[PDB]
Amino acid sequence: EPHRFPPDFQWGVATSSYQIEGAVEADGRSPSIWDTFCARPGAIADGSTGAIANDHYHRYREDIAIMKQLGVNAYRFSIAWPRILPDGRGRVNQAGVDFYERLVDSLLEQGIEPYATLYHWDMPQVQHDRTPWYDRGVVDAFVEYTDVITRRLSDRVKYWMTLNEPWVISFLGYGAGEHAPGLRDKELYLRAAHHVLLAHGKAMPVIRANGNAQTKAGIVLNLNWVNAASDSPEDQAAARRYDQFFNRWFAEPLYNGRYPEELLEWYGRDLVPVQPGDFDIITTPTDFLAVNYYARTTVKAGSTDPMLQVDFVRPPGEYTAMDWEVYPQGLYNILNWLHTDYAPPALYVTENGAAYDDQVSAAGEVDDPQRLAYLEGHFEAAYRAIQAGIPLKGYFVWSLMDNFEWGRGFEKRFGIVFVDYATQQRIIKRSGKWFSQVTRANGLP
Amino acid sequence: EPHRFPPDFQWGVATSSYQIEGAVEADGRSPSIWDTFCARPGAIADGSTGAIANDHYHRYREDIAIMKQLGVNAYRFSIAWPRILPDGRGRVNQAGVDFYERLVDSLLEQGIEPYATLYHWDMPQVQHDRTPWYDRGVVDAFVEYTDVITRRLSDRVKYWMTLNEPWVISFLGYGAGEHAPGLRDKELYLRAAHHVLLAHGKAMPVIRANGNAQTKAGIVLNLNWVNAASDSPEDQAAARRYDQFFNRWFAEPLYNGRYPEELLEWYGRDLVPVQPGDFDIITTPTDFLAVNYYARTTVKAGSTDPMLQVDFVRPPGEYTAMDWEVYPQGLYNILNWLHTDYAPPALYVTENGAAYDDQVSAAGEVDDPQRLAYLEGHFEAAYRAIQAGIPLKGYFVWSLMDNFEWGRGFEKRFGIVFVDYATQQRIIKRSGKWFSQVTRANGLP
Ligand code: NI
Ligand code: NI
Ligand code: NI
Ligand code: NI
Repeated sequence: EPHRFPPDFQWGVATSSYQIEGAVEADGRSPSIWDTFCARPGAIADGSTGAIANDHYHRYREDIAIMKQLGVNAYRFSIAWPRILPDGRGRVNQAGVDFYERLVDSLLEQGIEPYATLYHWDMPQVQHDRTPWYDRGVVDAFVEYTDVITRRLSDRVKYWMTLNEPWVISFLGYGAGEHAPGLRDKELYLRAAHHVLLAHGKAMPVIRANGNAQTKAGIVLNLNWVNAASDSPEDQAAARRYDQFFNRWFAEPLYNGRYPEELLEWYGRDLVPVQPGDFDIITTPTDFLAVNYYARTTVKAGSTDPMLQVDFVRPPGEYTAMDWEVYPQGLYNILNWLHTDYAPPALYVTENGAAYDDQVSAAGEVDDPQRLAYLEGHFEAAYRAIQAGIPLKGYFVWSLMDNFEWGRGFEKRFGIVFVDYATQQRIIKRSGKWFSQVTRANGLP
Repeated sequence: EPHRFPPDFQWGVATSSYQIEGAVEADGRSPSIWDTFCARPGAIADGSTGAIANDHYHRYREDIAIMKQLGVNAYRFSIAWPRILPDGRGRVNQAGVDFYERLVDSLLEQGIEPYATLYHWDMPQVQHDRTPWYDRGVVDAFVEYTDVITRRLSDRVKYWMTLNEPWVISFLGYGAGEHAPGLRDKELYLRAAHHVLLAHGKAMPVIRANGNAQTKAGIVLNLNWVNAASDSPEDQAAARRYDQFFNRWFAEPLYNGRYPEELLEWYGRDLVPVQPGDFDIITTPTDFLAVNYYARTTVKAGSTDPMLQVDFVRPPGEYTAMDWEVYPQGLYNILNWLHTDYAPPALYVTENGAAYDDQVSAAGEVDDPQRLAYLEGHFEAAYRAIQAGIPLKGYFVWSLMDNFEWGRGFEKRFGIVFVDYATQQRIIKRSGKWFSQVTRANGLP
């Protein structure tokens, strides 16, 4: 049954720098906000840090060989600002730039297209000391960083992502206190959210300028399918607020030059530090929109989250180890919504995947049928989306291998490749072996 | 009935620091004389250096796991003076000490006994600038280094070797110009030879004092079986001079407090800078004598080596890729000579092995029957020595894996484990798989 994807479809896997690289003091790297945050009691559920991680800084070539086994034609990673500009600004760290040159050279040598994320949450601590995301001066700082690295890599890297998951950077970082730098303030989150958008917009012309005609760039948004727990007006309203908060807070500014009004009013409109011309910057044209999709979230009115006055409900269904509902149809729905409402020239699924408890068998294999079924359903939903004329150009599985899952530490494994953290051994999981077939087939089954 | 070795016999593999570690600039390491010497045109046959080597500095855990596969109960390695005291003297480099602590801890955790060589040719360049081996001040410099590292590791390392192959350090380094520092002078070689012996003697009481009742220490001598090309007086005399030059120059001082007199006269006795009390120092009692044996060397009167007035002959037989004659009987003869003439309380074969051209087969294996046959014959010779009552306590194969073979570069492979230098992949060779059975059987199948 030829459920084949388009002939140039990009099949990849995704990682982020602090999640896999380790080697946190190597070669002039300065501490990121995450290096500092992991020190805080209760911040990381298993008490771990990203100090070693997958040790990908040293093991990249081996990982690239794994990718060859996987059959991917694309690889999404992030570049660590602390390696490039350890003082946050000013002097370029040659050694740091050199790592990414070696990585990109190795990828292209193996026929793997590099998709580079500029910012995936690891701002140098020294830069955050000067300009936290709630401080407008952060925009120029991120742009300087973008300029340095893009000038060095634009000859080899064609696809760039500006910032990964604005909602996470702003809300979790500054609103819920769950991610670095670990603050919890509604105003700080809204300021951070606005400045992330501004940084994305100011960065785009820089990327295009340091590139060539082939250069493509966009932002990466986390989106999930949102449902109301019931038909009650309070629940419909709760769902609508959460949807505006999670899914529309960035998309509407990016495409329509406005924040969702009802949520804006509810917050207090003056808390967003919009200045004249900001929306013109924010709406700067992009080549694509990248989407990170994981789950359906079902909402009712309540007090669990005091800021939005909502509670979360779990419909009967299948759940991952992250307590996230498995809802493959949600991916189709999100792609369709973006395509009908904003009409981006191209879409990419830059992240999709699942965490389940994995064990290594006596045979030395990792049998993960739940994760495989998860991936299968979502790939199917993406295939349906393409058949419906949605311009989905690629799909990147989160993640290549198990890694530091932020506040959950190393306890939640998202990889299609298992990592034994005692020895750094990599074992391709059953889902990974299956994926090796999908990529070569292009794709299902 | 099986040819079984004694129940506590130590089966091991051997390496040296510059040959395997790489990471030449890491963690405060300063350049050794070999880092400088590799820069010299014509010094290394394939134009290589030890800058990366086997990358064992990073890959030690993996290598140790290979050792477990091999079934060894002992591991001989060397410690890099440039890592421990990068300025040659004075400030201890704790990161350097730390690598060796982690290496030893990991070995003991796997039940592998560490046998540590203090000096295996890598003097820090900065120290050599102050005290080359021909300068008597080198003795106190080596003793300082010995003291620092033996204090840090004596609780875990019981077996220590002071200096590896005095003949090489002095003759190849200062007499033939073939090894670092690359000088070619008879006087400089003899001064160096004498100071190495003195460094060995001064070091012993330091190692004993920093240790406990279990501490065992000795020197490591290269010895080969020597034959005269014919019965002519000129050939006998040539063979005698070579024997005295290669085999007796160090052994006679160590055990009898004298240099071989005829060769001494031949050179000019004033060139050896012997001072009163030196022989009392050189003869300080040792726990064992370690032996590195490879070949039979056949000599005739000739002008090829002008210093000794000798030529070398190749008898009909089997030759390795180093152009060294395979003569397993020689190993027994050497051990028997040392046992009868000097009666050391214990003997170890700290090095024995062979270099043959290896290829990786399409099946991904390395089939090396010539290396296997070499090892078998020599192990048999060692078995015979033990049956004759020679107190051989252990046997270390040179080497665990292919490595930087000094002046021959990476082109000569001595390992029972193949290294693909493009990726650092280790493939246990056929000889290695065979050895995996010998260690477990504790004798020859
Ligand atoms: Ni169909
Ligand atoms: Ni027999
Ligand atoms: Ni390193
Ligand atoms: Ni003198």
